[PDB]
Amino acid sequence: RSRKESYSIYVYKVLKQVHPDTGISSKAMGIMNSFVNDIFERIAGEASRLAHYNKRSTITSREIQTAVRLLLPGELAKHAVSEGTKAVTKYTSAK
Amino acid sequence: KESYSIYVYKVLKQVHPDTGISSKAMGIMNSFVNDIFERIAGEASRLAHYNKRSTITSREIQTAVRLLLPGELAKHAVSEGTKAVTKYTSA
Amino acid sequence: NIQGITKPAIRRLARRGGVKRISGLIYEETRGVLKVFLENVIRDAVTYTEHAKRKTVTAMDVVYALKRQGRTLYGFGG
Amino acid sequence: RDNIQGITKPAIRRLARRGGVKRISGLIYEETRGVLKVFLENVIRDAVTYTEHAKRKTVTAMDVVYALKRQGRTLYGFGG
Amino acid sequence: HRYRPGTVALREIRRYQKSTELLIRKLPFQRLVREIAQDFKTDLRFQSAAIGALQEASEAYLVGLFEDTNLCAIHAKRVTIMPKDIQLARRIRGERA
Amino acid sequence: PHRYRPGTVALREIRRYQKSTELLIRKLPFQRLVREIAQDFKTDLRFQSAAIGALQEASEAYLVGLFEDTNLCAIHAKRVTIMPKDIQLARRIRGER
Amino acid sequence: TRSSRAGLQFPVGRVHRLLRKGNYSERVGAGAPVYLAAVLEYLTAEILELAGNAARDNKKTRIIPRHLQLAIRNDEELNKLLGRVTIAQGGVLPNIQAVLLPK
Amino acid sequence: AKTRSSRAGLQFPVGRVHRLLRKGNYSERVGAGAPVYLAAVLEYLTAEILELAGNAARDNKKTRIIPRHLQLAIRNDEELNKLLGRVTIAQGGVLPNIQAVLLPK
DNA sequence: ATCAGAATCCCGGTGCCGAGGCCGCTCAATTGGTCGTAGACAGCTCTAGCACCGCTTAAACGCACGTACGCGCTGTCCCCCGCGTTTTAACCGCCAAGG
DNA sequence: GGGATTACACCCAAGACACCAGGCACGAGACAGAAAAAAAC
DNA sequence: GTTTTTTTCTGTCTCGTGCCTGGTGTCTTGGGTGTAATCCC
Repeated sequence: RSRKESYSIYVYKVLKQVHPDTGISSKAMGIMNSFVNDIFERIAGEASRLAHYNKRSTITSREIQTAVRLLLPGELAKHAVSEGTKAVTKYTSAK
Repeated sequence: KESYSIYVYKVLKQVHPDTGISSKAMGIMNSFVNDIFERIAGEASRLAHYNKRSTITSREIQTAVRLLLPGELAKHAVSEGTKAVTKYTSA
Repeated sequence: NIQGITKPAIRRLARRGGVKRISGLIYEETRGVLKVFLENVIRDAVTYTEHAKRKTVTAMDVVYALKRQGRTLYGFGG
Repeated sequence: RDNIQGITKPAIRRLARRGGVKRISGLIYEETRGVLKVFLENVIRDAVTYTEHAKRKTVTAMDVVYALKRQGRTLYGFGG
Repeated sequence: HRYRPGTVALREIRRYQKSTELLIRKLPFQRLVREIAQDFKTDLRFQSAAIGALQEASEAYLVGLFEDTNLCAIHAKRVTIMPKDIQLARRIRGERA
Repeated sequence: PHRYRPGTVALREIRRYQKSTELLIRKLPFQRLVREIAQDFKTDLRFQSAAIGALQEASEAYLVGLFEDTNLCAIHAKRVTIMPKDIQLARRIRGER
Repeated sequence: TRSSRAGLQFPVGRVHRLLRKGNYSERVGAGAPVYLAAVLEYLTAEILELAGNAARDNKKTRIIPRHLQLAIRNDEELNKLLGRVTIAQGGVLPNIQAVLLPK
Repeated sequence: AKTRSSRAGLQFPVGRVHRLLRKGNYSERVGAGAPVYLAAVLEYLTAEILELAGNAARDNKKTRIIPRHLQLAIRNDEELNKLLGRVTIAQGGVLPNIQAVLLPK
């Protein structure tokens, strides 16, 4: 039996965080998995173009930041950059 | 940082051998060639990752050229590619 | 053939579009544009399955062909 | 300042004529200016962001090429 | 007795903006897709989920193109659609040359 | 004199501008507008001229396409006079809101 | 897990694996997947938060995809993002041109 | 024939393309026939479009191809126009589109 | 306005079914340890981006003025809405005669 | 009944080094070419 | 207005070389498919 992938449990937990009293359909969970897929793919393609228009092959978080604020529209993007940056601080401040 | 200029000159002399060209015409042509190369190559990389094949042979390139260009161009391109495969494979 | 498209089907298409009043030649014009749409879609879908070396077109290949026409659709594992 | 008003009516005329437009109404020009402005807003925002990660205080032609390829309004001619 | 026209159509517009269920039902749509699929390589089997995908994408596609065509006709100082309206909308999007 | 009730002027200049090759918007005011928009997100940025020429090229092409579909909207409107909501309908269909 | 060590909810190393097998670069840094995972996390938080409000509207408990399409089509920046996006069981805006309403 | 270009009888450098594939982060490995195949496709595309370029430039008694020639030759094609639909050429312009409602009748 | 009456909304009701809990696995994240060069950084050099001005001139602006498409209106004529009537695509229940 | 899994085959790319004539930058002189301006329709 | 038909003066382009750098010949080895058995849905 080949082991297949999903992101269902993760975003499921996130949904339980932001709304404890809320159910969901299974197809919509698949939709959100496809959503994460699509956003990830556009980001990664912008990362590869970041590489080739920078002639470098290392990926750091700075490239991810500039990729996100290339793709996403402004206000949403800056909030997301804030969330990611504070997470970078909280992780890399410890181990 | 190489452009494809004399390649264009030799194609041109193979087709309309009494024909000049401007500089920026060559620039647009090389822009064109790079765009086409990038689109096909990325589509082939999609073929690999959508098909879990760890490398790319010519068959992937054939089906990608099918996926990009429409009918007449596609069939003539498949013909030219297989003829090149044939003559390079013979020697 | 193409005439399996009923008149009230394209009428319902106007209704979910929200369109009120309907002319005559609309029907055959609709069937034609739908045909060309499905032609390009299923052509490159069968191109995907040709590379797949398999005798059934995958839903995955349908999804990726929609991506290839810039028509990205979620929902069915894409 | 006010270079948005540097857009001239005869330039809009010339663009309509190569655009093939015959008859020109009078309520068109500032609407045209606003659409052109929003266009160039998104364009130069993305180009400057590409140059932000470039760590060079000067934006190149290549940058604008890459940014407009990102919008899908992709233009040849200058390499990229 | 007889109702006055235009009313029932808009009432069912308000009804048909609600359920996202598929408008064209299955079997004839499947036959049409199979018949067009016949002329590329002979007799290919199909996943039914893929058929539902084709059905979904086709119906949403046509609904949106209807929306733009309807707004074209509203601009055209009229209420009823015309085939030339579809030609105008397609000429803006760029399917046909 | 030869005042000429109209028709040859506009269409003749269309013939001239479609025989034409080069730009129409002249350089300096467009450049200054570019720098004013540029002075809004990061200050004090320098530029090479070819970038600005590409910007001018794609700008005029963008507006040419707007004018073409606007022209066909007007022709469908049984008019030759353009309107603003023509352009609004054209950008509505182009998905560039 | 690094996600817990980042105090977040998306698995880092799965993403680090997928970055490797995507031919995305030659080498992969340390905390770039953390940043990307947090980006994903805030995105899905915002989306499904509006979806939760959409369920609050209809007084539904389980999310139907119609809620998702509606919440996409309401917000501005999200709809400009997902302009070329459609969803099965999507539907559209309940929208009527009042010039076609009767008098 | 020492060079693979002479071994293919073509005009493009193949090992160029193979290094482009290697310095592409495209696949992990690249076979031997794919770069030749793709380069042949490229060479066909060049010759095919330069045919329409040659006729379109010859339309105006000018030995040199200008960008306006290229845009004309593209828009006068059908497959290339649906190819280059999202595509714009520098110094291009568009076709003569004089509507029939405009000529003095 | 205004009543009658279609059309729709909306409230228990029950049922059934899949969302979600749950639980025992095992394989990739981890943990730790070992080379290594890519890049963060210091610093050199010359280009080009910028600013400025003088001279030239063609290009814009304002107005004079007719004028003619845009438009509001009109009459008209026709042909889609819709409701009714069969009616046939579709999926269920009976005659064939051959085995 | 064909697609999914696996397994044994085989076989030539990756590299790693050794040998190399082309590839392009720069110039030159020529050579296709835009316009000046008669100059018809 | 269109367009054609003379010089002219004229900008680019093709020839012309030298420097060089990537392109080429080939073994080992390995994994990456090639193909075939089989379950299996």
